[PDB]
Amino acid sequence: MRIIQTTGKRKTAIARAVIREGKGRVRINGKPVEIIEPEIARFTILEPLILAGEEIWNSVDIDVKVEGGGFMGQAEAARMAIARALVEWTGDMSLKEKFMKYDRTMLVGDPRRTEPHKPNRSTKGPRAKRQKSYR
Amino acid sequence: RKEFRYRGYTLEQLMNMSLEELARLFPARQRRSLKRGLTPEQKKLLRKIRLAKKGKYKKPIRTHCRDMIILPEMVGLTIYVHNGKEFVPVEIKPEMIGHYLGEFAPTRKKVEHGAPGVGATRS
Amino acid sequence: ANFRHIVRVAGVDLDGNKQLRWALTAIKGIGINFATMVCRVAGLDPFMKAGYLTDEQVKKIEEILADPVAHGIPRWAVNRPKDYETGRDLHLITAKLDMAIREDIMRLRRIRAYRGIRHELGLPVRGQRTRSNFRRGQTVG
Amino acid sequence: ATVYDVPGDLLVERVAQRLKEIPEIKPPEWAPFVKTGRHKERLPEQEDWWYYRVASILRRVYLDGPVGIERLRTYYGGRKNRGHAPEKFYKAGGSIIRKALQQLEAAGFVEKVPGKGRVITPKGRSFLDKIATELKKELEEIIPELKKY
Amino acid sequence: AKPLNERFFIPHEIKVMGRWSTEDVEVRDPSLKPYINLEPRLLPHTHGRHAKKHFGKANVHIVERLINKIMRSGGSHYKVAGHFMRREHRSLNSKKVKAYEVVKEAFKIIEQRTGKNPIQVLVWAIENAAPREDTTSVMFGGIRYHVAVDISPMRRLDVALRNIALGASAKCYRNKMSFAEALAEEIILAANKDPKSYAYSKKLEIERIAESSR
Amino acid sequence: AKADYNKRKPRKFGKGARRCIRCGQYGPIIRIQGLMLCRHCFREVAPKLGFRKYE
Amino acid sequence: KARIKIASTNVRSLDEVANQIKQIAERTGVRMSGPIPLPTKRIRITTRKSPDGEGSATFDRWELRVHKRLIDIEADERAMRQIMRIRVPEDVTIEIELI
RNA sequence: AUGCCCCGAAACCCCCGGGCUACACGCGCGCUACAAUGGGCGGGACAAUGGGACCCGACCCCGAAAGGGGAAGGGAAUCCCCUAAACCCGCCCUCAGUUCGGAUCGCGGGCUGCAACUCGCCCGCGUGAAGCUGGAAUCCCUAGUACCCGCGUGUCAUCAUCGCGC
Ligand SMILES: [Zn+2]
Repeated sequence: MRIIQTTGKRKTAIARAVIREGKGRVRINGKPVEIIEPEIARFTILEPLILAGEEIWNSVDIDVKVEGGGFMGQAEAARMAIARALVEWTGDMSLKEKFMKYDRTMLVGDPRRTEPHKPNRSTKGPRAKRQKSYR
Repeated sequence: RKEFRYRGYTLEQLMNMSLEELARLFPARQRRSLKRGLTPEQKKLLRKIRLAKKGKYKKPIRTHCRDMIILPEMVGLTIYVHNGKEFVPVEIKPEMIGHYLGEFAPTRKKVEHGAPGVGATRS
Repeated sequence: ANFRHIVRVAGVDLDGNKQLRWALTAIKGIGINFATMVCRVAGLDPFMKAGYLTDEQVKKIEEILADPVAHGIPRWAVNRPKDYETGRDLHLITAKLDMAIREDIMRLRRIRAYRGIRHELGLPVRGQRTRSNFRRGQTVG
Repeated sequence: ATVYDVPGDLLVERVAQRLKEIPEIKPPEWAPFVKTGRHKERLPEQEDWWYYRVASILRRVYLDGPVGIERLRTYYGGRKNRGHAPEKFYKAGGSIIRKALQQLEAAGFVEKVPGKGRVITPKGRSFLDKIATELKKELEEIIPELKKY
Repeated sequence: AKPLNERFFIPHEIKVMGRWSTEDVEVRDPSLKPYINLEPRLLPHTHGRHAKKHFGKANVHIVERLINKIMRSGGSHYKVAGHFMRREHRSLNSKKVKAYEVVKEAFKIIEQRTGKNPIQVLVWAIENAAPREDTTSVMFGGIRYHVAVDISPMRRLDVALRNIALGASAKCYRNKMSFAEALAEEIILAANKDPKSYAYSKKLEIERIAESSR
Repeated sequence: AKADYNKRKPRKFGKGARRCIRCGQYGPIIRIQGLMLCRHCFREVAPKLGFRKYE
Repeated sequence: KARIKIASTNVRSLDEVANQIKQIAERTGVRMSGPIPLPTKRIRITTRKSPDGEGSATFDRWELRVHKRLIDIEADERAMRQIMRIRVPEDVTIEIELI
């Protein structure tokens, strides 16, 4: 059967998604997406499928494995991987244009990463500094 | 005013008791110290105390062992404990059992503050 | 059943609109944990409202408080796990508790220990630093 | 259905309710007077927290098996209020976890793998999966999207 | 507490939070119309990505802007209702999930109380709380002079949203009322032009000061 | 006149159990990889030891 | 089979040794696994610049990087004889294991 | 490292004890809080940087906790520290110096160390002080930055409200 693999990266989270013909079952780390918590993360994961449509959602199966990051970085990585898998599977340039217009980050990764800390209260952050006394 | 008793035992019973039972009766710190054993200086001090109790030692007892734990067999004797400069006399009493010998030889003088100096405040 | 607005258990007036757990905490020497332990030993519901307690339940609480160790409460949950004189495991509440604490402090002062000196002077007793904190008096100079 | 198909908390509470019928699962004699970790401040407010903890430990053994006492302790630990000191993470106690695992083994739900920890027996796997199937069957009406799973 | 069908809500259409649509929401202020984004959006969370670009906030949904404004402490260097609101360890700072839940509950309360679209009520509140004139100092010659100036739509929207958030914080500060209820009450009062609303009171004060200065 | 005195007691721990191999200082000794060097001496011998300043 | 662990300070000497092993295996006629680059070990030490305490605190981050490669070569008389005949430069440490 | 001056049987070397930890007060940097944008209880999730030989120690058993006994593997992409918290769900509390706050004390149990009273750290029970948002004044920050939340390492036999990093 036709099986397509895609990858998504957000912060320190990496998601590998496998897409094949199925009955609309989308699982993240072996768990159904419908019982994903919190609601914000569930919506983040489910947005690309809703954009793609009910028929494409129901006529395909997606399995996503995400490692690293937090509960929001993992959701973003899974969303990007699912979007890329859907575009590659459908081969629909109109769908690709719709995804690009709605949110460019779904198809194009997020380069933003943590800035390394620097002295003068390094544990607080790169730019946070100790309070000045002056007297 | 009542007869002294430590964990339900009198002074005679404490004297007849061995080291292990005394360690059991003592708190955790003293029990651990007794289980680990006495230092050679503490052993020398204990030998001097035993000789004084037997009566073949009449000179005053002085020591630098501020970490020695008071035992019931040391009750009734005056021990001069070093406090940094002098050998402060301490008369051991039954209620003093289980306390460190250095708790009764203060090393710092009481502070009686005087007038603040020129640099004490922002003036 | 009969609901009493104010219930007196061990010389202390317990509230009627509060759960038994926090109601029992009004007695000096009884915290939330010990109150829960006493309720569980007595078989009373910790979450029931105080005031529904009957006389028999009150007496059961009194006898449990009188002898906690003998009633199943562990020996490591009492106020005095090893009494200085008797050597038994005792739990003291209110006047007995203040008397015991005062007696311990007085014994330290009588034997002239360092802790006794610190208690007499009112300065911190557990080896804290007094240069920048523990300032009770007013500004001088 | 499978444990992966249902929310964790609902399955844990249902398994805890079911476990009350097993004679082997019995709270210890010191259960009413203990805390569930040094980082905790007050005693549990359930009066039956032993069954909930046993069910949680059983689900953890099912999922992450083989697992051991120390790993379960660091799972069940948490943040502590240290007064004026900043908050810090601490591990949980070991007696509760050890007693729960021994009781589960006596009931026949888990077994020891030497040098590796404790794994779930087929009986325990079936015990979890039947309850998960019942929970999913109940949830299907409320959430029709779970029917396809 | 919450129903299971609500705890596991599964949307199927592109609409705000999966419950409310902005198709019928109307903005009658020409100044603020181009800067209130009401495009079809399901999740109001762009993870920033708009601070870099100048005038980048014009493409951010109004609900997300409200969530970001709510995600704060309330007061650090200024006083709202005559008090500081310095919440350090118990603030919503950097808690977008909590802000999202608060905003959702406030929208539900607004819908139940009014019977209209909560986004429409929010638009009305913003329109009625956006000031039109301010005062500022201009240095001509060798000294300064206080003169009245107009306010750009960007600053109008920013001030309206900040004032609404501050009023909600003040109403929810150290009272039995919750944050969501306070936000809903503030939005309803601002929409209804009631003077008790902090945003409307601040708008009136600013406009009066500007009129006096001019 | 005894040689038993003027000698240092062995110490398995504490600040006096470690000295810089170049100085003998008892202060900031670096024992990250058995270097046993002062924080001052490391600043001087890092290029010789091969350490560089990539960051 | 034989396992070769080569660790050095400079990637150029590491690559020279690896290329020597690759050429020796190519001429030798054995089945050799490619050079596996293990994660580089970066020893980092942060030290205060000033010898005294006066002035703003400044720090420098000295770093030492150690690169590691792994090679698997099927056992053979002349093969691993020539392998033990490797030049083994000074800055490279080589370990041979038989499994 | 080094010039001059000085001590040179002392200002040089070693050891026991004490002090650097005192305390009417003034000040700088922080931690904890003055609560519902919460406190407690049970349950459900998601990291990274680094370190490990008189060392990290899985796993088993004994304990209510601290902790104690045995012991696999690991000179390390192989084994361990290591199933973080903020976050989510259910219940109690409903604006109160309180189920907020956790200083200050009493009793008891442990760890390290030759030694824990001056002068260490940890746990159980008990008591429960100011504090209900802060004048003049003043500090940091422009994108994964600020805020909030934890973790690793340097010091280390034991001790982190600290520095450097994640
Ligand atoms: Zn040196």
